[PDB]
Amino acid sequence: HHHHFNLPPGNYKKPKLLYCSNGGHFLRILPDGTVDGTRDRSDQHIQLQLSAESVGEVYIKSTETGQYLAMDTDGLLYGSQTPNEECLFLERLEENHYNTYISKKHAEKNWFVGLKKNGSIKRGPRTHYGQKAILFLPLPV
Repeated sequence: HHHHFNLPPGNYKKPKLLYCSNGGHFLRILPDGTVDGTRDRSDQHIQLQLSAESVGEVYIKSTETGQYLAMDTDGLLYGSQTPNEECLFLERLEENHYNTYISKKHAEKNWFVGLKKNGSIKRGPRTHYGQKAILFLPLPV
């Protein structure tokens, strides 16, 4: 625990869409395990269920495929078929408004879940505090 502990309000009772203000893309986990972002609100792979394993520590799962959002050893996001240490994220409030997700496994290096303006996933090392890429707003499905 070497990070602040400002947590977002709201809960995990219902699924959500993770909207990235950077380019206005929703986080998407495709059936093949590919992760990206899309602006198409009618997409069936943007509905995500978050669950708290510990206070502030969550899994982010696709309701359509059951895949878990995860970040690999080189900082790339991917969809995992089963839950593992690369699937846990530190969900925190940011700028008193947005939600950010830091890779628990790579928390010491501040690797965040993040989408570039063109909708492509940002690599762990390339993310950092202060970018719009890491800022999410969980919206109702």
